[PDB]
Amino acid sequence: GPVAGNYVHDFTANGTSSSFYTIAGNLSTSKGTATYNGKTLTQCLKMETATSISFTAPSAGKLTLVFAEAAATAKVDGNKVTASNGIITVDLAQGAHTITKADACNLFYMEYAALEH
Repeated sequence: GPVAGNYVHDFTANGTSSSFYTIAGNLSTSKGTATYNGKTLTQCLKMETATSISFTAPSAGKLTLVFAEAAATAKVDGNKVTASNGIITVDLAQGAHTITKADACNLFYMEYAALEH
């Protein structure tokens, strides 16, 4: 399709390490699992008061966030968004973005799908 780049972060495989995402927070394996595209994920980023994930979208596109909790929440650029079946999707413009805590929940996977300009 017209997606140019998919920037992915798997918290089980890679913890808090990323060149694209700047992740400030704490990992856990005590918060259950998330099942996503046939993968069972076990290590999450806890969504805590001081937690933040920053990135610069190189073009407009779609952010996907996968949690353990069916009705998980987060703030994206200070706006609360709620999951459907454990998945938050948010459409974003080019530029700097930040994910922070809304209510308690636990983040296992994220992807940013950037459109081809």
